[PDB]
Amino acid sequence: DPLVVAASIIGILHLILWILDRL
Amino acid sequence: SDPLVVAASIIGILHLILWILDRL
Amino acid sequence: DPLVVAASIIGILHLILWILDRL
Amino acid sequence: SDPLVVAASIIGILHLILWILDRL
Ligand SMILES: C[C@H](N)[C@]12C[C@H]3C[C@H](C[C@H](C3)C1)C2
Ligand SMILES: [Cl-]
Repeated sequence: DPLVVAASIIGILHLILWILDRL
Repeated sequence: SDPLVVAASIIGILHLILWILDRL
Repeated sequence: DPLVVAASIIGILHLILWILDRL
Repeated sequence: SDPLVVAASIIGILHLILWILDRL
């Protein structure tokens, strides 16, 4: 489903952004 | 087709939106 | 899949805890 | 069981672990 695929991409992006914000 | 996965998908998108706004 | 169920629950819990942290 | 969903599930669990630890 596009919703689950989009949320999966966004979840991976969120971790990337959060790690970068903390560092 | 799982309502929990659908709900958690919406919530995950909302979480990123809220977190970006909080940081900016 | 128990993994996707668990990540769904953890994702919901994560948003709740983070909102309460921000408040 | 899509590899993308499996990876994002693992990453979402890791994200909660890391975030709790950081806030502590
Ligand atoms: C990262 C999200 N908690 C989420 C949880 C579930 C696994 C994937 C896709 C969506 C459902 C959203 C990641
Ligand atoms: Cl934060």
